[PDB]
Amino acid sequence: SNSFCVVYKGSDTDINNIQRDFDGKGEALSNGYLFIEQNGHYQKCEMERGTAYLIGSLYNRTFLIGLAGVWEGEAYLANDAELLALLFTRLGANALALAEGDFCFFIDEPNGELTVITESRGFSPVHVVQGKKAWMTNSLKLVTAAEGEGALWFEEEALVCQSLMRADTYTPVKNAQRLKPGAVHVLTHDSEGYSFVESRTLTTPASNQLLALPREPLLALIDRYLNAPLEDLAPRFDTVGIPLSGGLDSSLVTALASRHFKKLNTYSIGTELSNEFEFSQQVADALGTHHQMKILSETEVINGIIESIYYNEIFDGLSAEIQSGLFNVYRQAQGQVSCMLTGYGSDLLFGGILKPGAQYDNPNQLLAEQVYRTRWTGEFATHGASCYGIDIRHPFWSHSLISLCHALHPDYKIFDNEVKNILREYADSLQLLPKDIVWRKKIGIHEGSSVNQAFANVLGSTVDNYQTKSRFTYRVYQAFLRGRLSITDVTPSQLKDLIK
Amino acid sequence: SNSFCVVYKGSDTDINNIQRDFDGKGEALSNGYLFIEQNGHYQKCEMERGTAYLIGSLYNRTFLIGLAGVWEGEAYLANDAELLALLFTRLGANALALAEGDFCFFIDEPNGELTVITESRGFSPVHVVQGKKAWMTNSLKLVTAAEGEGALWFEEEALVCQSLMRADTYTPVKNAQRLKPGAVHVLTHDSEGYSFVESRTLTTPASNQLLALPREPLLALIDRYLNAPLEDLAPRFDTVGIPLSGGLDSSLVTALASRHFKKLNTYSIGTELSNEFEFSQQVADALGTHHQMKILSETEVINGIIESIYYNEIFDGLSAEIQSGLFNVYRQAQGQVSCMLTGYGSDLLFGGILKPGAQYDNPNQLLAEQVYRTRWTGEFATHGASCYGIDIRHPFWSHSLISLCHALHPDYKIFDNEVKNILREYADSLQLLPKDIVWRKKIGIHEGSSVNQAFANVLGSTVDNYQTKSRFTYRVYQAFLRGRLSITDVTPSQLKDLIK
Amino acid sequence: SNSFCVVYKGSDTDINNIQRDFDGKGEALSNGYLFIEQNGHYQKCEMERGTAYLIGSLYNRTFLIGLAGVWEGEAYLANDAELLALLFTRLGANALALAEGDFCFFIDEPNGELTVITESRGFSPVHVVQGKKAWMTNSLKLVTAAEGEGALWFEEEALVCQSLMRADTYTPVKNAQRLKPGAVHVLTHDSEGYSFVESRTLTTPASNQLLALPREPLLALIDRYLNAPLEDLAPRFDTVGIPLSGGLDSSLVTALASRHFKKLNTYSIGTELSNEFEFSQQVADALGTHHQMKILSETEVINGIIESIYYNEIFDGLSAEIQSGLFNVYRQAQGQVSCMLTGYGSDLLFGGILKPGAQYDNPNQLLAEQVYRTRWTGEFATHGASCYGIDIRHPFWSHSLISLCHALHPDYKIFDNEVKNILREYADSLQLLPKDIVWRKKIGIHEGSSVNQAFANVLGSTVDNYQTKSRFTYRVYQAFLRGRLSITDVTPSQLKDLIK
Amino acid sequence: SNSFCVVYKGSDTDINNIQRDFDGKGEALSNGYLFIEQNGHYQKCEMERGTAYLIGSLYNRTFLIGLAGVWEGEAYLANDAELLALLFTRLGANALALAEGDFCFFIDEPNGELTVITESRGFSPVHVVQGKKAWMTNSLKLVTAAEGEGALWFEEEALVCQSLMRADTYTPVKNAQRLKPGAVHVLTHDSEGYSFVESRTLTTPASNQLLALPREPLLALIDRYLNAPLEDLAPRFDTVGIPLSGGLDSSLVTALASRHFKKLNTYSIGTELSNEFEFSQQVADALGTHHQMKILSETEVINGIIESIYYNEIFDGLSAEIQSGLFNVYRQAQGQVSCMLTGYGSDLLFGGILKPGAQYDNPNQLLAEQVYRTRWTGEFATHGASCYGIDIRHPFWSHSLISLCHALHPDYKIFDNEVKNILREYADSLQLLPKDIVWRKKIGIHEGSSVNQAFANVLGSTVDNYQTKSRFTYRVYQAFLRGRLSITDVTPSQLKDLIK
Ligand SMILES: Nc1ncnc2c1ncn2[C@@H]1O[C@H](COP(=O)(O)CP(=O)(O)OP(=O)(O)O)[C@@H](O)[C@H]1O
Ligand SMILES: O=C(O)C[C@@H]1CC[C@@H](C(=O)O)N1
Ligand SMILES: [Mg+2]
Ligand SMILES: [Mg+2]
Ligand SMILES: [Mg+2]
Ligand SMILES: [Mg+2]
Repeated sequence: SNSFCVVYKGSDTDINNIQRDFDGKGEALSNGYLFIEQNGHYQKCEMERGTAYLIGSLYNRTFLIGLAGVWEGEAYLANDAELLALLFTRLGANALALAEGDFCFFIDEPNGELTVITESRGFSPVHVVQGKKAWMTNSLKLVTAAEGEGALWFEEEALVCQSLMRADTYTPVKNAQRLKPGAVHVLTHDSEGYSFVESRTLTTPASNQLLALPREPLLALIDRYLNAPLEDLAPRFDTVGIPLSGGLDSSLVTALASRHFKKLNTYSIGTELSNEFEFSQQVADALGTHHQMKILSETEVINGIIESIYYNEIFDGLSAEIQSGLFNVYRQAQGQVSCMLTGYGSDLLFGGILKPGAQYDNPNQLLAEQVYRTRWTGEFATHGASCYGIDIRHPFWSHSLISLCHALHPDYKIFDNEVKNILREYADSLQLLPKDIVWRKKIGIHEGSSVNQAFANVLGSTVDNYQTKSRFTYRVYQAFLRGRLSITDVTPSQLKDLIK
Repeated sequence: SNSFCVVYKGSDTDINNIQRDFDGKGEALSNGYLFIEQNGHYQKCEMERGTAYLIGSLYNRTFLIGLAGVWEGEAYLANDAELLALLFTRLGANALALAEGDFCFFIDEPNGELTVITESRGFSPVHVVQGKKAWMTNSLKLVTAAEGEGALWFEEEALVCQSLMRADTYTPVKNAQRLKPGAVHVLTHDSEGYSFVESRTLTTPASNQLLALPREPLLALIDRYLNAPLEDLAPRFDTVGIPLSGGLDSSLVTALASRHFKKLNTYSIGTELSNEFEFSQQVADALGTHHQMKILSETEVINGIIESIYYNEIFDGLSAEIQSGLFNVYRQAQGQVSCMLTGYGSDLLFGGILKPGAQYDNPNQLLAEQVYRTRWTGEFATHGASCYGIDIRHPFWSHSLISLCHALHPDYKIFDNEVKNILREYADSLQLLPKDIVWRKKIGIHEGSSVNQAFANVLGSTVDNYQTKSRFTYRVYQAFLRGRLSITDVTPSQLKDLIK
Repeated sequence: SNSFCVVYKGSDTDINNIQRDFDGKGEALSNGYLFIEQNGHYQKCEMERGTAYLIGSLYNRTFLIGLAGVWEGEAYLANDAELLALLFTRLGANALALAEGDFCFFIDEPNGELTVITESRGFSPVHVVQGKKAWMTNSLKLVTAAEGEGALWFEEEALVCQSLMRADTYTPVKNAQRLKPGAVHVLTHDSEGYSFVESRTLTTPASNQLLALPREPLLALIDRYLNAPLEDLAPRFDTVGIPLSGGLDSSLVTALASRHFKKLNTYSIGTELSNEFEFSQQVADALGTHHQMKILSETEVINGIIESIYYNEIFDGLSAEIQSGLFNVYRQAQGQVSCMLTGYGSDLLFGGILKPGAQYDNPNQLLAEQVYRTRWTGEFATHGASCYGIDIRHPFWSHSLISLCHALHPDYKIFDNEVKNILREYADSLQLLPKDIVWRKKIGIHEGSSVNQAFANVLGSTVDNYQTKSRFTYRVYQAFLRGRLSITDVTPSQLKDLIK
Repeated sequence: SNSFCVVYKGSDTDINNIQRDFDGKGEALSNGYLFIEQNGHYQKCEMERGTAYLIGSLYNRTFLIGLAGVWEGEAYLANDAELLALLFTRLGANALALAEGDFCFFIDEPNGELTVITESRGFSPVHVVQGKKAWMTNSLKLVTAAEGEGALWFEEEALVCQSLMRADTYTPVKNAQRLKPGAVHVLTHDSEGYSFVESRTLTTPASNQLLALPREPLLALIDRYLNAPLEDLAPRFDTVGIPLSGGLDSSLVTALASRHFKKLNTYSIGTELSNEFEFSQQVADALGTHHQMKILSETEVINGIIESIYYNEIFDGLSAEIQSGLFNVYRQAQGQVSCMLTGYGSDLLFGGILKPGAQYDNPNQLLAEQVYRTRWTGEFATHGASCYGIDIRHPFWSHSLISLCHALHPDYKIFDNEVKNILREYADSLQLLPKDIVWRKKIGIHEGSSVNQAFANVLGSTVDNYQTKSRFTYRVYQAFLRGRLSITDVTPSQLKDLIK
């Protein structure tokens, strides 16, 4: 309940099929139809070139408004679509890469042509699928629901789940195309009516020359970009949820959140094999939040994996494994909060994944690759949290912080047998978090809870083997997208066949 | 002996593998290498944006020169690349769609990214293959020769040999994309080095509203556009070859050729099952040409098929079958001529594939689909003829004629129990061809020679079943491209395994 | 009698005021009015971005249709406006610089903001005047007729008649702007309603490197480009008028015209003792044409000068002097022919204005300089010949011929004690003109009839002083544009009052 | 800040002639020279298309850096040139309209073509003069100092000292064009070397619909934007000078300035007739600033007028008269402060120029026209204060604040019996100024000090006839621009010697 899709030359027919298995509302376009799920947000506005549609949400309206406001006072009362329409017409499509959010902006032009701009981080992945008709969706399952069990053609698993590094346009669906995040696309049709996408990147590669930014300004920038999101979310939502791990990043977000929201709800998960409760409880107490822990069973851990696969359409094993915890937290917080903040991604920007004390020829490059990889996995899809009535946000994943850190001088990421140095300095400068927390060694979600082990135990493979895990995930991935498995009646106990 | 390829960030190494199975030379680019087959033509030009390359040949230089000459005198002595560069900078990339020929234009810029423009008819089909490295080639086999037998991933034949109509960007190779003919493509790379193709069509769909062009002006245009091709080649050749069938179109081309060249070599093929030799001899006598006839055995018919597959990289059954006769003609003319003209495609423009006296709701739409289908088959590829030292030209296939005929009022294509009415009237005003030829009912190459029946006999199927024929063609296609079969040691007798 | 003007937010009074002195009609536009004289031509076309207007005529429709025909069959029946719209939407504004004619193309966008494109040779000069309201016209007299005598401000004759070489955007009207020929202009208004012309040139300076184009190809191009303008005129007009001087160029046009038209009416003029009749008659008989010479009187010579100034809005001394002869020829045939051809401008392309035997370091530069001068003078305006029911045409002044000669090798224009060497070899090969004509040394219109002497006499100056003669021409130019004088009522009184 | 100029194909003579009257340096360019005064500021950056130059100063670097930082971390250390280059190549030329300052950005293309972008407020006016050579400067007196007294051709005082409504591109100099502020200008040269300015506005008119922005949001916006300019000057400049009149605005600034800087030096002026020292003093106490009043004699006042005309090249009577007070304040602060803040322009944004209690059909339209009027006057010129070693700043004149007030709902600018209502309400909340001050009343510079009276007394005319006052200003203006008068050598006789 959050996704959308559009079909060219489509009618109510093709939509009714979708609506059968998914609830949402249809809407006609000049030459097609637009389907948007129940909990889906959207806005529209008239432009000289046609009607503009903005599907999804914006995370930095404040910044965008401030920008448009330089030349148009009507920027302060503009709805999302009108806001982006102002930037589009004044600064060209490239300006839309400045926007953050799980959005998709497109213009329904009279000539039947669709001009679409995809968000640039992976919050709202969009595919153009060639079925009986051409479909553009941010949820591949919608297409199957409309044209049938065979609509989607999947690639061989031997080819799919083997490598770990892919382009941000990679997709295992042969009869489909993954639109590049942060680019402009025009959906045209040639003389014989065949679909042809014309895409253009909205952002060129940033320099890789070390950024020797002085200490004081750096700290000011970090404080500013981490609080910017929270200040945006401050107005609405009096209460905010936070998956607490007691880790540095998740804890730092809670600290900052304490100064922006009235009430805070912290959640923790772990298995019978291990948990981080001791550290999270320490932060919850220090901040006096409505804390509550939970020890997930094996069945729960697996259910979390397959839920992220279904909802965020993840086919990568590591990603699905990492999401499991988060998905159980959403389930634990359902009905308690409507907004959640995380510390997800910080380790990829400040050097958390680097081994303390180890030597690295080019640590920044190592990190950049990971930042990039999150573009196609589905880790950042928001559909999952949405179906639990949650608007999941990741404060660290902002354009400004990512760009700042992209080539930030390594000495701030790894120095003196430490990691995330500058982030630690900033964290305790807040005088809100306990020293053991601020200086805790990094420990991942799937690691600290031993979810990686629980998963390996059910697949009967070594915790290290992520290719065997991907085989499984890709396997259920196709099963869910082919409609051969309904999220409603599915249990890990009935997936033994997909194991061997 | 005419194809080419480019590899992003490739050394002489990646080329050595190719120059091992094929002949040609490799030149280095800013961030890559360019391989050009032994008998392949190409020119270079220095632009401000970088070094421009023109690989292949131009068919309408005279027209392009006359255009560029409107504002720049140097157009009269510009090489092929410099000529297109003038159009490029003066009228934009769209101006290159005005060019005809088996060419590929591209600019190598310092930034590393190349801007390429593909010819717009299918004379030089270009693919972008994602192997160990990104490859752009107008010959897929070259990539196999470069990285191995597993470089190209082929789709399931059940999915490929089904539908008859395909988009002009269709390709059975999963890890490759067929570049749209008549479009501009910029080959860029993102922050992580991954390849991304930004395409934009150079031409939009023409109008489908009936073109009620008065009789006389129409006849003048037909006289003009059919001769222009011959007036371009006249100064470059004294002798010309012509696959003659005694049909209306190839005979009309011969009549014209006799007025532009010194000697004419007409060739005719057939099987022991049937032939059109009778009609062919009439035209040869009337125009007094150096005529030659040849009966083909089943082995030669099949050999002509698998050759068109290998050289023009054709996987379609009907196309491979049709090319058989032509490929046998090339062998017969080898060493006798260096250029050939045909009447190929005329039936797709003037109503020839229409049934005399039959009623049609939308004849032009029917013809248009056929015209379009030629874009992806490889039937217009030139490599085959080229390897036989022949520059193959199809006079009817010019931009002006195709566009003129696109929506030409149907009463000129089918009327009074006749077809190709306007064309027959035109060929008549020439007073050079016998009436029985000018008004002969149309009969295809694969039909009049019963090649269709012979092909059916070996596959043990029915003449009409081009689905089974495609299975065979796609089958050898895959074998040839994977390098599993060699054109030097392949005979129809050793391919019985692909039939079962 | 074929001019037009456009006024932004004009009222019906503006139009009525104009109609008080000039017959015609006003057509309301989006946010203003468009006026066109009784005998002015104009076509319209509906575009996506608004209504396209094409006022004037096109001289090379055949060539333009051939260009558009490459992709749109409807190009064969498109009106001038539709034809230019096809080129505009397909190849950009730059494509419109490829058309020849005394035209003006503009698009009326609902927002009141029109986009205008001017022809690229000066055949139809266009100004943007800032009176009470903003005007756009190809006739300055219209603004006066509409807003009054004090509408146009003129610069001191001390600054106007001084320098001889000016930019093609030069205008002696301080409150007007001469739109650069061959450029796209966007007429906009800022937030406070002030006019702002955003212009952009559609051409780039051509190369000045010597063109070593061989003799055969060169003669073939001369034949093509010289005969092409006659081919486009053969259809209509059975009888054409030709001002014949007996000069090489005018005679070459008569010979060539004799093989394209049915009836040729040649007209020659001369003053007292100074005439070229002997040579004109030779050609008239050598080609058997309807010839008729007429001796001009003192008053008639001077009147031709004031008429060229009134109609063509010429303020340049030499220009008016030269135009004097042609204006007498138009009157000589004000009802016998509807179309005239001339050899005007030929000397600026082939070196006629060069001194035989003389040595030049850069003759082409000297010539190109003169070619450029004709852009602002008003020599190529069609108004005058129009008001006489004649369609004035100059075969030599085609984009192709001009561009060819631009840097053509000097040995073809001046060599071995001769000039226009290649042009003469061409005429000679026609075996249609007497030797004494093919090699007759260049003699200008104003020189051969001593008009340059007659004009000087009435002013009491020297034949060489054009700075003084320009002061006179500038005097009447101002007078006429202020309506203070009438082309029909030019009494001797006011004449002398203009001498000084 | 300090004047500069560029001369196409300039010679060393030109430069040395300039250094003869004005001290500075000249750096060679691709095809010309670039001069800059001793106190002139400029930075360069190597671009792909050429070398970029940023002459002047940026006032909103932090904001521009916050924009570029979204995609390029290198923006945090880029110089002014590099920073604009970052925005230019990523968001196009339109992006440079988002920057505020007395700057001029231009790119020296290797071919000689110069791409120039002008600031969008009139802070640094730029002209393109056509004298012996072609020039581009922000000081008309530089071209004279290099060409001679006859460089600049001025228009008759009849069409200058009259009209009150001028376009932002208006200039009294006939042979000089005023480059529209907020636009990109490309200085081309056609095939014959003649100059041609191809301009294009970088902004579009903002909507004129009433802005119904609620109270609280509006107040925050006023606060943020009024303080933003001060946060940019906080780091440097420990001390700041503020011309305090005692009015609502200047006082409010002094108030907000006290919460940012360390030491505030307030200055006030007036005449024998009267002054605002009373109110001015109250503010000096409430804030405890370093306030010194100074009465101006008959001279000094008339001197501040001729000073503004020389340095700011102001020719508008009213404009000069207003700047008269500011200049006298600079001299009173020279050596003591390096930066000054003013409440200048506030009345044009919040309605302070409107008559309290009066009814207006469209009060924002009147205000907008005034705002616009300041674009061609020279009021915001910084050259004047610069020479006094002072960086003059006007906090109210920001793109955001201006854009906000443009259509702000009138009830905020004039309700019941008040004006600047919302501004007054804002100042009140600050709790730093006395009631009688916060709710004072509109009182101009030339008014509060009877400066308009003194100026008038020297001309004999009344204090309302600004046509005679402009008559005087326009005369000295021309005198100075010809060097016929010196800034220092201003004989009290030469005043009258002006036929005045
Ligand atoms: N046990 C747990 N309870 C609640 N949320 C958890 C969790 N383990 C992981 N998460 C969620 O997943 C995200 C993942 O984080 P990690 O990369 O391990 C981050 P961490 O919390 O930042 O600590 P670290 O950097 O010290 O390892 C966190 O920001 C957190 O919101
Ligand atoms: O019209 C003008 O010249 C400007 C007005 C006069 C007062 C001045 C100000 O708002 O500080 N602007
Ligand atoms: Mg952790
Ligand atoms: Mg046939
Ligand atoms: Mg002559
Ligand atoms: Mg005041």
